[PDB]
Amino acid sequence: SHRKFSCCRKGNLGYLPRKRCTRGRGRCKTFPPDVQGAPIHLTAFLGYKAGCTHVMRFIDHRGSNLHNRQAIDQATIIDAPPMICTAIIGYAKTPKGLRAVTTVWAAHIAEPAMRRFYRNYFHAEKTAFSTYMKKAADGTYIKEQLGRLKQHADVIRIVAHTQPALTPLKQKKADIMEIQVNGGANVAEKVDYAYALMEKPISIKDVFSVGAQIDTISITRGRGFEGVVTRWGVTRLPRKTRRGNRKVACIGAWHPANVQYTVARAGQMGYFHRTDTNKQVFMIDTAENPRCCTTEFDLTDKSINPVGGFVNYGRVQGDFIMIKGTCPGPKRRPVVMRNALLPHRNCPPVQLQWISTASKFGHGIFETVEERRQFYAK
Amino acid sequence: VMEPTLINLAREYNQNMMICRHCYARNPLRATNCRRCRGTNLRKKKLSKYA
Amino acid sequence: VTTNQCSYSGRKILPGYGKRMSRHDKVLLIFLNRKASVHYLNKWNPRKIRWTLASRRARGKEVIV
Amino acid sequence: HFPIAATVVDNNKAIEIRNFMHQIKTRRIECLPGVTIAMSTNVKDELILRGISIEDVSHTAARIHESLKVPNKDLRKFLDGCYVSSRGLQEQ
Amino acid sequence: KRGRSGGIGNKFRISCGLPVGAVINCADNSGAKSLNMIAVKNWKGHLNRFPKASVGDMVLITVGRDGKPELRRKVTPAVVVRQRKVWRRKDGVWIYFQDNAGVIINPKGELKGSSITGPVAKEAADRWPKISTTAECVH
RNA sequence: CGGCGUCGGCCG
RNA sequence: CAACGAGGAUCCCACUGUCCCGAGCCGCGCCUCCGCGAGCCUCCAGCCUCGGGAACGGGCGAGGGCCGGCCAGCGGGGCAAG
RNA sequence: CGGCUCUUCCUACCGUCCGCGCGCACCGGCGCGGAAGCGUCGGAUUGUUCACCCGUUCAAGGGAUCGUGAGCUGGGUUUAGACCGUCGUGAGACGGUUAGUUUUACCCUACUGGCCCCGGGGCCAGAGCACGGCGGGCCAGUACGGAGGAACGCCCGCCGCG
RNA sequence: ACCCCCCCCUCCGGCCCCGCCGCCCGCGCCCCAGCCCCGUGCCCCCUGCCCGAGGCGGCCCCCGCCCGGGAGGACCACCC
Ligand SMILES: [K+]
Ligand SMILES: [K+]
Ligand SMILES: [K+]
Ligand SMILES: [K+]
Ligand SMILES: [K+]
Ligand SMILES: [K+]
Ligand SMILES: [K+]
Ligand SMILES: [K+]
Ligand SMILES: [K+]
Ligand SMILES: [K+]
Ligand SMILES: [K+]
Ligand SMILES: [K+]
Ligand SMILES: [K+]
Ligand SMILES: [K+]
Ligand SMILES: [K+]
Ligand SMILES: [K+]
Ligand SMILES: [K+]
Ligand SMILES: [K+]
Ligand SMILES: [K+]
Ligand SMILES: [K+]
Ligand SMILES: [K+]
Ligand SMILES: [K+]
Ligand SMILES: [K+]
Ligand SMILES: [K+]
Ligand SMILES: [K+]
Ligand SMILES: [K+]
Ligand SMILES: [Mg+2]
Ligand SMILES: [Mg+2]
Ligand SMILES: [Mg+2]
Ligand SMILES: [Mg+2]
Ligand SMILES: [Mg+2]
Ligand SMILES: [Mg+2]
Ligand SMILES: [Mg+2]
Ligand SMILES: [Mg+2]
Ligand SMILES: [Mg+2]
Ligand SMILES: [Mg+2]
Ligand SMILES: [Mg+2]
Ligand SMILES: [Mg+2]
Ligand SMILES: [Mg+2]
Repeated sequence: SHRKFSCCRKGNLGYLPRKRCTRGRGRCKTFPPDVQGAPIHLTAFLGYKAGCTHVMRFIDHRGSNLHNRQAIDQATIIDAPPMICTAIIGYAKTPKGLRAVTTVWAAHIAEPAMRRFYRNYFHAEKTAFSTYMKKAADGTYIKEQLGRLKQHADVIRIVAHTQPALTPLKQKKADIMEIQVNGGANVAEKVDYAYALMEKPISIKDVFSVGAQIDTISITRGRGFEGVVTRWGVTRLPRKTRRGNRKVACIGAWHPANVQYTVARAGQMGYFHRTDTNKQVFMIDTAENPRCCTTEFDLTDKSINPVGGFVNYGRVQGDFIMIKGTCPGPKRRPVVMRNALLPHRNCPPVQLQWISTASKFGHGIFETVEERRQFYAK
Repeated sequence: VMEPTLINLAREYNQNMMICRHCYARNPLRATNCRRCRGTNLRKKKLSKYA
Repeated sequence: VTTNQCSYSGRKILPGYGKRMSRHDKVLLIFLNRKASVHYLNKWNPRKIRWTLASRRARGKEVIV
Repeated sequence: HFPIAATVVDNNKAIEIRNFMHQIKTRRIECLPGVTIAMSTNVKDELILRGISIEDVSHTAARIHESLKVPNKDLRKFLDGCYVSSRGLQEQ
Repeated sequence: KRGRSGGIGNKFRISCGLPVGAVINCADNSGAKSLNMIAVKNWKGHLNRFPKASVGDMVLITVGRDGKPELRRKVTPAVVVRQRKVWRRKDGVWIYFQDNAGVIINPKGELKGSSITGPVAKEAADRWPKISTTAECVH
């Protein structure tokens, strides 16, 4: 018989299977589309999730009920030390998709990159790029090998790695990622730009800008094995059910005589690969600047690290970026950031009047250590 | 106000045609069968109260 | 920045913290945290709670202008 | 009661239409290549399409007629639009 | 002409503290003592979900046995002006009241009383101009 | 029960 | 018909996780390991769709899938067992 | 038996989408073709399916062993106690009424996750799939026609879902 | 055209490029029209039956754990 009252299904079938992610980190699967003629620019960066705070900003909208008023917004903080570009890869568009031409590495490779090639570093015998460094010593080989990417490739990407000795993390090996070069006048102009970045650092202020939108890619918090009420959000059965009320009662009709893939079942919850889109950039600064988080509205000097320190992260030493809202993962997961594929259209500008630097360990009420000391001055 | 000659010009697009009693398809004047269903049962389009 | 003073204790409240309560004699009260709000609702006397502004004023430890 | 406005653009390769029945949407119709469109310089409220290809000239005039549609009304009473009046050759 | 529905402008979403079955206090001087809330306007529901309202919403009520005899046995429109469930505004302020209250007011926006006792919220004063003019306090 | 789909007939 | 009832009913006050709509926590089982160590049941086997057929097939005709070996769970089917 | 829970399917389409017709001025109704994506709800009395009223964003009809009890519940019906009315010489019979134990998975398949050690970065065959609906401002008390009373477009919110 | 298909998005056998560093196998390229069909209505027809370079296309092979922490977790696995 027909189900008597109308009600939708529970949960989204386009995020199946609910298995643990097997990719290692967030992997950028698409890049923004290249526009022939546009100025050259980079499209991606890799950071680590540091914390959350909230800000006061002056809203300049039109037709909105907050048109000339003040709003308090939640912002997330991402730690972004400079990345080092170590290799150039090219690909060709073929009747079988993207196929690569060759990958040209740099002459000299750093310790953080070399450690990613080994399981244990102290014990291993070190024979990565042993022949390559000898041949590539004279720079002529690179020029010849770049003489192919200019002649056969349609898409150019750079290989770049992070420097984990400038963070509070525990790992010592880098995270390696391809970054696509968009824009330019022809292919041959994008290889002169990639060569001029070889073995050099890249700052996040030279990819993203303030007020633009980005996409954040990461792996979500894990909860392990979990039943249907929490994993899927189905209704809890009444109190006098004999064997427990945290279940789906009927898991299929008699025919077909199988269990369907559309029925809610228990299993792994969390630790999934996800993409949250259209995040607006609030501020790009550095933690060495002691005036990075000071508006006029306060007169003291305030910087990014809070009183007490970033709970469960550590101390931020260099560059960071600030996005509105929230992003997947716990503190310290690596987050990939790209330009927005289909950005939201009617977003107002960014005009910050105040940022919270009070302690997040507990309920802190002092912006700075100096004025807590003045408060308890004996 | 629309001058009478523009009315006649517009009336050969909004009026002056045949409807098919079975499927309500527009058909040309002096047409025997319906263009869509192929039946022979066709009336005129009714006149407006200002026509 | 613009700030408020807790009505139960004397502390300052920063933008985006605590909660307000509208009493029925048309008087507003601004609370720093939930602890301060529970003390007020139970009718615990501010002068007997030793960390408040009111207590330290009554104990000579706080200078009254 | 609502005068239609019409500006030839793109050096007679497109036309814009404004203010059809007092509406905010504007209309842009490009000519199929080889066709030119001029405002009448003789008798007011009248457009002129010219070209060598008869399919191309008629396909452009029909694409203009199809761009000015009155929605959800008795069309026997609301009769605004752009209508083909003369289908002939040129006269030099 | 003369249409003029009820509720001036747009409203942001806030926490709804009162579901169907709640009994709230009467804040004007019509004669009613308590109002029993039986429905919410503009409510599209979902299976098993109770309808619910916040301050500023128009609700349907019945006047209870402690109220005046003439007002009883009828489905009357009203507006909630105070609630106990705490809610967050856009500027980051969290605020709540001591009790739950409403006034009797028709969808054209004209009140059935001459006064309102105690403070009212800004949510109800912005949507309903008549409430903003006879209120003695707005928080 | 309808068919200016196509090919073939009969009666004027 | 006063009094009385682990008797059958309707309503109100008070009370509440019965419910809107669920969330967090404690102990013990489960789970992994050392020692010990059974019952029930079993034509043969164990992936589907249609047809025909003792008129609802795992096997028969035709099509679509599929290394092999295991665990924690689960109740659609085995017209499951008793 | 129903209900609760949960999933999938049909179109003989009720609202929303696109076209035509009217005894279509506007508004609002009505008739037809294509269309199964989303929506079709909260309560009072009844075991009820059904029905009947109140309310709301105003509320189509069906299938899957009359889908679904080793998923539940056990109100109904449906053993053994007991009462009433009619019937029977009688033991007893039949319209109402009250009290009445809901057993077992560790096997096989299906399904949900997990495993059988093998560098770094990528590409893509196959399979999965997700943005609908309701308002407000301007247009405008304007087109239309006295009373009344629209629309394309842009912008701002809400509800349901994720 | 709320429909249908693709993108975005989730999984992903296999494969490719790059690091450390050998084997084998095959021998054959005009294009475009059919109511111009441009002079056609053929060739091949011996993969051993006596065939066995270079270039041009293929094929194979090539990479540890235990141990302890964790943002991960039934056991395993995963990230360090
Ligand atoms: K059913
Ligand atoms: K059902
Ligand atoms: K359930
Ligand atoms: K089933
Ligand atoms: K399933
Ligand atoms: K389910
Ligand atoms: K389950
Ligand atoms: K995603
Ligand atoms: K409340
Ligand atoms: K025939
Ligand atoms: K007595
Ligand atoms: K008794
Ligand atoms: K007794
Ligand atoms: K008794
Ligand atoms: K729980
Ligand atoms: K049969
Ligand atoms: K059969
Ligand atoms: K059988
Ligand atoms: K069966
Ligand atoms: K429909
Ligand atoms: K009993
Ligand atoms: K929403
Ligand atoms: K919702
Ligand atoms: K939601
Ligand atoms: K589909
Ligand atoms: K999409
Ligand atoms: Mg039980
Ligand atoms: Mg039991
Ligand atoms: Mg904290
Ligand atoms: Mg229900
Ligand atoms: Mg809750
Ligand atoms: Mg069998
Ligand atoms: Mg067979
Ligand atoms: Mg079973
Ligand atoms: Mg049944
Ligand atoms: Mg069963
Ligand atoms: Mg049972
Ligand atoms: Mg009995
Ligand atoms: Mg696909």
